[PDB]
Amino acid sequence: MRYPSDIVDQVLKAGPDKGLLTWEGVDAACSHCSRPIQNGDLYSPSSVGAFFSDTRDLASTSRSICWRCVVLRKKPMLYGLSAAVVTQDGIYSISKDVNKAWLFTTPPPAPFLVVHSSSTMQHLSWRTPVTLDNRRIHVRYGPNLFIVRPEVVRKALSIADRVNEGQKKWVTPVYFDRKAAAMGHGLITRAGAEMLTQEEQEFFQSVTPGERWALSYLMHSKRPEPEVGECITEKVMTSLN
Amino acid sequence: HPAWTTAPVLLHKEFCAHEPDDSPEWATECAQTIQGVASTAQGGTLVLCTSYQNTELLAGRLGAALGDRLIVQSKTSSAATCLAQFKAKHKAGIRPVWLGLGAAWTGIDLSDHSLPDNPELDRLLSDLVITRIPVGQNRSLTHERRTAIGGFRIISQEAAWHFRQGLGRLVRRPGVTHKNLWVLDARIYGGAAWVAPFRQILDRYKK
Amino acid sequence: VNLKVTIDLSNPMMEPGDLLHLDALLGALRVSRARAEHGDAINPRDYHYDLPLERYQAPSGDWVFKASAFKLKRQLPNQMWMQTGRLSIVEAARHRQSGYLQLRAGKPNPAGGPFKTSIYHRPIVQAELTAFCVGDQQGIEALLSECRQIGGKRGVGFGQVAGFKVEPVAETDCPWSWRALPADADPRLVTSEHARCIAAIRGPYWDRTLHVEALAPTP
Amino acid sequence: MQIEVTVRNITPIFSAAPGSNYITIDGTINPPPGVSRFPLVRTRMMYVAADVGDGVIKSVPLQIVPGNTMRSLLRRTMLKHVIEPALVEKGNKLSIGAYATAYSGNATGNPDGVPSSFDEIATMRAHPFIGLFGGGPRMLEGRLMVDSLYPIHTNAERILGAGYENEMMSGPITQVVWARRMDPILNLGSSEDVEVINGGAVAANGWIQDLLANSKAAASKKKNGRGLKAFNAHEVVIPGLKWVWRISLDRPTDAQVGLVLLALNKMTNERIAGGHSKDYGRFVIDGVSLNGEQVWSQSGITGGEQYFDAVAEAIDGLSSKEFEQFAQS
Amino acid sequence: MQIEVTVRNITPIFSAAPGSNYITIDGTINPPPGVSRFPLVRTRMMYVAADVGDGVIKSVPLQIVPGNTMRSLLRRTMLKHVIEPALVEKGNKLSIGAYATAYSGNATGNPDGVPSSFDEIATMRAHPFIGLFGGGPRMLEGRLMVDSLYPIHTNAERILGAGYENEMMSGPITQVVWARRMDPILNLGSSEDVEVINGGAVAANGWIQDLLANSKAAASKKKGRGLKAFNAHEVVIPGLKWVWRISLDRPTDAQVGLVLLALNKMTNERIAGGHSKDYGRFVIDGVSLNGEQVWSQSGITGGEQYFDAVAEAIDGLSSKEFEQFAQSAKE
DNA sequence: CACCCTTTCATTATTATTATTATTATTTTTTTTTTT
Ligand SMILES: [Zn+2]
Repeated sequence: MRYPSDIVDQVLKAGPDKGLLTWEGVDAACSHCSRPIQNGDLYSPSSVGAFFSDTRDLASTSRSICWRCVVLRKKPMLYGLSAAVVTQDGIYSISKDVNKAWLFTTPPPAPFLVVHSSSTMQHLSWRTPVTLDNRRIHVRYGPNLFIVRPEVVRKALSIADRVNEGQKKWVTPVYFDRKAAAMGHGLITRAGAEMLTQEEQEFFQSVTPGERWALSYLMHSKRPEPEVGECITEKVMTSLN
Repeated sequence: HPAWTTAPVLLHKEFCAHEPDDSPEWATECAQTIQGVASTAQGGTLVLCTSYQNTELLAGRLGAALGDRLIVQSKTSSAATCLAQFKAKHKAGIRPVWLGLGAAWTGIDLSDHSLPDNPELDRLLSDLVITRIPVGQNRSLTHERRTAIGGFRIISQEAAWHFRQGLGRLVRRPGVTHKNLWVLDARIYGGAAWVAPFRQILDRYKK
Repeated sequence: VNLKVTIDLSNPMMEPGDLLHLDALLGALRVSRARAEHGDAINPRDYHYDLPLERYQAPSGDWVFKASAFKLKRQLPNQMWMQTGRLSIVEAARHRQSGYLQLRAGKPNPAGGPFKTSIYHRPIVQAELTAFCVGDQQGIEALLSECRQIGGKRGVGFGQVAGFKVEPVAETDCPWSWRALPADADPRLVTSEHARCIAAIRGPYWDRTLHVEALAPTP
Repeated sequence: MQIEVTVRNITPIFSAAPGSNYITIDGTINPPPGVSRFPLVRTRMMYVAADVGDGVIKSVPLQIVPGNTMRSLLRRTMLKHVIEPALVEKGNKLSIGAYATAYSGNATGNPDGVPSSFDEIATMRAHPFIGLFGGGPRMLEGRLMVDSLYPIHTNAERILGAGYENEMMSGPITQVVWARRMDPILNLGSSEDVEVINGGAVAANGWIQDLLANSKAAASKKKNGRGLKAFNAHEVVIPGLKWVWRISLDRPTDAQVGLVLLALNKMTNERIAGGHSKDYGRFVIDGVSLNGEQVWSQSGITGGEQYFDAVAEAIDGLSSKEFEQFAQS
Repeated sequence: MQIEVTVRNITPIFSAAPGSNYITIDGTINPPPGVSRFPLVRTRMMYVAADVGDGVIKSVPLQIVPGNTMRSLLRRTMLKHVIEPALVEKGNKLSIGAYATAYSGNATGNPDGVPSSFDEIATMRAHPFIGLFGGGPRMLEGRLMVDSLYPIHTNAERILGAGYENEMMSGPITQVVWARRMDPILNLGSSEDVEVINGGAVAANGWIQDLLANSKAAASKKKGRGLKAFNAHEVVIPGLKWVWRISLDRPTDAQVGLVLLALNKMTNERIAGGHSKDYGRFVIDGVSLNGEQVWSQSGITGGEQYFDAVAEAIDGLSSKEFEQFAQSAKE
C-alpha cells in the first residue's frame, strides 16, 4: 500500500517474468515504481521503446524497472487499469458516473489507487501516489496528477442541489469539462453567476483542479447517486493471464 | 544623443496657463511669466515666439516693463542684428531679453567665443523660453504638398523638428552649467493627445 | 521572527497540482544564488537546505522547514492552458533528404515517437499568494528579491512576480503548519485539512524516491 | 541578461485556441442554440488582471502568442539560420535523439531517465545551444527563458508597467476573418475545363450527383462523408500592433547571448503562430533592448560585438558530437 | 524570394464581407431600426493598427482582399495557365479527386490524420506546384505564403515600412454602389414585345396579377419572392495602388519561377468578385524580387534562372505526383 | 542485434459557452538664402 507497485503483489497476484536481472550494488529507486530496488530484488533494464512518452513522470534516472513495474507496463495492465478503482481487496471500475460518485462521495476505506485515462491508454499506473487517507486522494488523469477532497466534492454537490431545489430544469452552476481541456473548464455560468453567492463563487474557484474534473463527472443534469463498481480484478487477472 | 546635451539643462514647471491664440490676455500673462524669468535670470534670456503678431504683442507688453533690456526682432530688425545686439549687451554686463523668431529658432550660435577654453563660465544664454509649440512654421510649396499627402503627421513631425531645433539653442558644447529651460504653452500641461511628441523630448529632462 | 510572505505576480502562474512549500521556493533561490557564486558545476543538495528558515523536528527524526504552502487568493477566474509538443515534420523531411538528419524510418507517428504531437492542459491561476513561516527576515528579503517568477514551467514565461512583501505577525496569527510534514508530527500542527498521503516533506518535492507517508494539506 | 524585443506584425496574428467556438453570420460569438451558428477557432486569449480605468484590477481579455510557440520559433530560427549552415559546412550529421533533442527537445533518443554527471551538466549548460534549450532525456535546465509576445495594450499595461504608455493600443484587438473552401467541380463549366479529368464529363457529373445525394441525405438528417464546401471563421489579432518579447538568460555564457542575437538578426524570414497559407505572423522588429539599452538596427544588431565574436568562435567550434552526447549516453 | 507586387485595380474591388449589413437610402451604413433599410454587402475589411494623429495608435478599417482569396487566385492562374496546359499537351490526366486536391487543397473533407512519408514530404515540397500549395488529405505545409492585398494607404503605414510614402492614398476609400433588379415584364409594352412569351398577353397579365397579389400579401405582412430587389453593395474605389507580398520559405527556383509565370498570367485575371460587373480587373505596375524591381510593361524581363527552372520543371511535370498527392491513406 | 512497423483496449454519455457588443471629423500664417 506504500507504493503504486504494491497493486502487483498485494492485489493481482503475479510473479516475476524471470527474464529479469537481480539487483547488485548500492540500492536505487525504480524509474517507474518510485520503489527502491534492493539487493536480491528482480529488475529489468529500461527497455522502453521510443513511443514511450512518460519519461517526464519517471521517478529516478536509474534506468532500472522493478518487476512490479514490468507487470504494470504490460498492455493488459495498461488498458485494463485505464478506468478502474484500486483497493486492498480488489479493483473496481470507475468508468460509470455512479462509480465516480461512489469514489468521490463515501469512498472505500482502504488505501486505494485511482487511475483514469484521458486517451485510449497511457502509462499512469506507476506514476500516481497511493492514497493512505480517504480525505486526500491522488487521481491520475492522462499525464496530469490530481487531488480530490471527497468532503469538498460532497459540499459542492449539496450546493448544486441547493440552488437547484424547486425548479423543473436542471441548470449547472459552473461548467466543468470532462476532458478538463476547455478554457472554460472552471468558469462559472451566467446562471450560476446569478444563483452563486460571493462566498460560494470563491469556494468554487478555491477547489483543486482534480475536484473540477471530478465534479464534471457528477455535475450533469441527471445527478448520479453513489453506486459501487462492478468487479474488474478478475477480468484484469484473466487478461493478464 | 549624449547625456551632456541634457544634463546642464534646468527644467521649470512654471508656465503660462493661457494658450497662445494671438490674444491680449495671453500676451499680458505670458509677459508676466517672461518678467519672472528675466528677474530670476543671472544672464541672457531668449524667449522664442512663433508669429510676428505674438512678438509684437509681447513687445508692447514688455518694452516699458523691461526698459533697455528688451530686444525685439521684427520686419526692420533681422536675426543677425539682434544677435550682435545680444552679444553687445552681454558684453556690457547687463542681462538682455530677446523676443526671437524665424532664424532665432534654428541656426544661431549662442555660445561665447570670448570663453573658448572654459565652458563652465559660459553665460551668453542662461534662460531659454518657448512661448508656443512651433506648429505651422514652414509653408514652402514642397512641404505644403507633403502635408497634403500625409496629413497632420507631417505637420506634427515638422513641429517636433522645429521644437527640437529651438531646444538645441541651450547646450552647444559640454561643460556648461545651470542652463534654464522653460516652456509656457498650455498644451504642454494639458491632456491633449496630439501634443504627445512634445512630451517625450520634454521627458528627457528632469526636475 | 514569525513572519508572513505575500507575493503579487504579473502574469498568471500555473495552478500548482500539489501544495508548494515556500521553503522549496527559497531552497531553489539559494541554489541559484550558489550557482551565481560557486559556478554551475555544484551539487544542489548541499545548498538547498542552507536556508534562513528555522527547523521543526518530528519526534522520530523527520525535520521539516518552518514554512507553509502558498495559499491562493484569486484575483482572476481559473483557466486552462493548452500547450503542444510537435516536432516539425516538414523540417525533418528536408533534413532527412539533405543527410543532416540520420533516421532510417520514413514515416512519422503523431501517436508516439519523435514526431508525437502531444497536447496537454494545465490549470492557470492569477492570484495573491500567502505563506506563513518562522524565520529571520533579511535573508528571505534578499532571496525573494532575487526571485523573478513563481509557478511551474517558467521557460514559457509564466507567473512573473510583480512584487513581494514580507512582514512579521503574531505567534498565533500564522499557522505555518499548512504544509506537508511527517505523520509522526505533533497533533497541534495537524488540522482537519491535513491528511495522510505519499507526500514529500522537504527539499525536492518532486523526488518520488524520497517520498514517504506524510500529513499534507490540499492546494 | 534581459532582452526586450518589440516587434510590429506586418500581417495578422492567429495563434489558434482550443475549443469548438461558435459564431453567427454577424459578429456574435458563441450564440445560444437554435440559431444558425458556424464553426470558429479564435486566437489564443487569456484573462489578465489589469488596473485599467480605476484602482481595482479586472479580468480582461488579452490575445497573444504563447511563450512555448515563441521559444520554439527562437529554437528553430537558431537551428535553420545558425546551426544548419555552420553544422552543414563541417559535414556533421545528427542521429534520432540528437535531432529530437535539438529540434523538439524530447526524450525519444532513449525514453528513460538519463543519469547525467555534473561535468556533463556544466559543459552542456556552458555549451550555447544546449544551454538555451536543455531537455530530452538528460532533462537539462534551459538557460534561456522566453516570455510570451504581449501586445502593447491596455489589457497588458501592468505587464508593461513602465515605459510603454506611449504607442499603446486600446479597444478591440481581434477580428473575425472568414474563409470558405468551395467545391471546384462546382467551378468548372467549359469543355476545355473538363478534358483534363480522368473520365472527363461523366466523372465530373458523377461527382455532381454524389454531391446532390449527400445534400439530400444531410437535409433529411437534419429533420458521414462530407463534400468540399466549407465556410468557417477564425479570429485573428489585427496587424500593425507592437508586441513585446522578454528573453531572460539565467547567468548565460557570452556565446549564448551571441546565439540569441544572431537568431534575432536572422528571425525576419520566419513567422509567428502559424497560419502559413494565409501568410499570418509576418512581422518586423522595431527594437531590441539588451538589459534596457537599445541595440537593434534596421540591418541587424549593431553593438554587442563581444557576443558576436563569442558566438562566432562557438559556431566555428560547433560539432554534432556534443549533440550526440547530450542525446544518447 | 519575398516577392512584393503592386497592382493597380482599374475597376472596383468587391470581396464581399459576410454578415447582415444594411444601409438607408441616404448612404448611412447600418442605420438604427425603424427607418427604411436596404441590404448592403460590404467589401472585405480588416481592422489595422495605424497612426492617426501622432501616437494615438488605433484600429481603423482598411479595405482589403483576403490572403486566402488572392492565394486561391494565385493557385488558379498558375493551374489555368501553366500547370493544366502543360498537363494536357502531353497525355497525362487527373482524377476528379486529384483535380479537387490540385484546386481546393483536398480531394474531400474528413482528412486522415495518418501522416505521410518523409521521402513523400520531401518530394512534394520539391514539386513546382505541390510544394507551393501543400494540401492533400495528409496535410502538407505548402511553402507558398500569400499576403492580403493592401491598398497603399495612410492606414497601412505600419504594414508597409518605407518606400511607399509617395503614391499613398488617405481618407475614405470606398463607394456604395446600388443595384435595382427591375422586373422584366413590367417593361413589356406592346404585342410585338410579347410574342416570344408562351400565350403572349395572357401569361404576362397572369404574372402581373401574381405580382399585385404578392404586393397585397406584403402590405398585409407589413400592416414567394418577386423579381424586384433594389439593394446596395460597397466596393473599394478603382485606380487604388495595392501591395501583395508572396513569401517562399527556401523555395526551389522552379517554384518561384512558377510564381513568376503565374504573375505573367496575372493580367486579364479578376481579383475579388462582382464578375457580372467586371469588378476586380487590375494592372500590375510593379514586381520586386528580394526588393529588386523586376517588372517592365512587356513582362518580367528578369528572374531568368527561376524561369528556366520552372520551364525544365514543367516539361518534367506529370500526373504521378498529383495522384500520389491526392491518394488518401484510409481510402 | 538494434531498429521499423501494424493492430488491441474503454464504453463515458451530455455538451455550459465571453452576452462581450461592433466602422470618425485636428494647425494654421514664416521671410530665408548667397545659385544661374
Ligand atoms: Zn520498478
